[PDB]
Amino acid sequence: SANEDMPVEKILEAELAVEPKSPNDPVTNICQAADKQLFTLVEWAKRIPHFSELPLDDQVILLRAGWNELLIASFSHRSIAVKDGILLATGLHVHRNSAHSAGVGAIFDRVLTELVSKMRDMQMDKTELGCLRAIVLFNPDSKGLSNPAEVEALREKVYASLEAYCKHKYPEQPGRFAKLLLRLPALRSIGLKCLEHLFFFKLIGDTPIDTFLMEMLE
Amino acid sequence: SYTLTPEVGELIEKVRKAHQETFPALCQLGKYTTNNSSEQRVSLDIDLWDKFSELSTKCIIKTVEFAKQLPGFTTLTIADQITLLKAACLDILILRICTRYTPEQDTMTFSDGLTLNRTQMHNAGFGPLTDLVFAFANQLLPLEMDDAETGLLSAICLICGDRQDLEQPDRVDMLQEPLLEALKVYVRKRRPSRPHMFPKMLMKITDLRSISAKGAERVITLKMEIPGSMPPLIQEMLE
Amino acid sequence: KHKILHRLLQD
Ligand SMILES: CCCOc1cc2c(cc1\C(C)=C/C=C/C(C)=C/C(=O)O)C(C)(C)CCC2(C)C
Ligand SMILES: CC1=C(/C=C/C(C)=C/C=C/C(C)=C/C(=O)O)C(C)(C)CCC1
Repeated sequence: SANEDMPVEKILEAELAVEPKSPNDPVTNICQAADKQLFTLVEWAKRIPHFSELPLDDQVILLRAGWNELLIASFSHRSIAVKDGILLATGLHVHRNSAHSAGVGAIFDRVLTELVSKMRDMQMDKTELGCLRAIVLFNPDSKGLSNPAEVEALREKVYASLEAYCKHKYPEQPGRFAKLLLRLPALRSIGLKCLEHLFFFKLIGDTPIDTFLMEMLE
Repeated sequence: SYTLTPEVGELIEKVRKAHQETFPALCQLGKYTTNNSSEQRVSLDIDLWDKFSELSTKCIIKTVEFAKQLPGFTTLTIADQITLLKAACLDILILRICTRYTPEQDTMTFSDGLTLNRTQMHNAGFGPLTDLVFAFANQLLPLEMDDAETGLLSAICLICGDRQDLEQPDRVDMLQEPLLEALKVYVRKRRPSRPHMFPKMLMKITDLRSISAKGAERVITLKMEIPGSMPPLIQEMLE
Repeated sequence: KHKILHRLLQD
């Protein structure tokens, strides 16, 4: 069947298997929590049906392409019951006014209003979140993919399972499947801006921490 | 099965009528091109920018005409109607122009029939976005979208409760629901063997938004490059 | 502002 091709039960296990259990500035805390969840992200991808069956090079590419949106989606949903803030995988909180002081209030507000709040106001469950992250994972448009065709197929499998799950658990809401998919735009947009911030972090090849000059004299 | 409810069917027809009447199809159009600046890429060609800025102003006027015919839109507050149009303007213009793409000659055709190649498109004002827009237009063809689907998709982008500075977002959400439903059943009533066309078609909005976001920035760089100012309507819309 | 826009919307 549709669910027997990409079971929402399996995906839920992947989501739960990666769920974890304030001195420095907000940004450094976010980076601290980000690094932690990067260690686990691979183990999550493997727990996603049919992911390990892909070429190792395509797995790398997919993870390289969506690691940011994947993580943002997680802590966003994790921060449902929190008011004007987010809960980090480290257990630490980052409140709205804190983010602003660190100079990232604009994008942090987008996350609160466009991700966290929307997730809360529709009562998105872990399973639906797992499917959305799985959809983001199987991104056929990724540059360098050897076989974009199989990836498109995996995503479309997740489409069917999710839609089937919604009809199954929310019969009174015919357009829940679409209401969920319409969260991806914001996630994609927020993800990009997020990367714009850490542009200098990505492209690095000089000498950080000013160790250049320290040696230039001795 | 995919039976078409009269209530849905009527909605679908309103939207198609709205799109057709405010945006002629590529085929039902006599075409014409020019000679100037079709050779090499350039920062900006004034003659072309002028012609292109005029057509843009007119298509924005048409875009509003398209919006006003949509169920419930007129019954929104003026502030909300204006907030929606300004937010979705580029989304709709890009989606529209991308349905005027002829692969063989690698050209885009405007509403006056003017047909420009990729290079002229770049010199007209698109510039850095030229390759993104043409790529997107190429990603659309496999969808074999008709006037109704192109219309619904446009209305869905327009009627978005997820816009900042709205005063009645929930009411905008309710307005979008039927549009999303009508699209789902219509897309599949035409391609019963492939149900995945609905989500795939819907997900093209994600990509559209990103190209549109780049568009807002291009308006800023153009405002710097161009001699005069932006046409008043463009300015009211994207600034 | 939106002078023109208001005109188009008031029709
Ligand atoms: C990686 C180095 C920059 O990573 C980020 C930086 C930022 C953000 C996200 C990330 C990412 C990509 C992931 C965060 C993951 C977390 C925090 C997971 C968790 O705790 O479970 C948001 C919060 C969107 C805005 C503020 C800044 C710009 C600081
Ligand atoms: C508005 C505008 C831009 C986008 C142009 C588009 C996408 C409009 C499409 C026109 C049509 C489709 C007219 C017609 O049908 O005749 C760019 C980004 C260059 C910045 C300058 C002003």
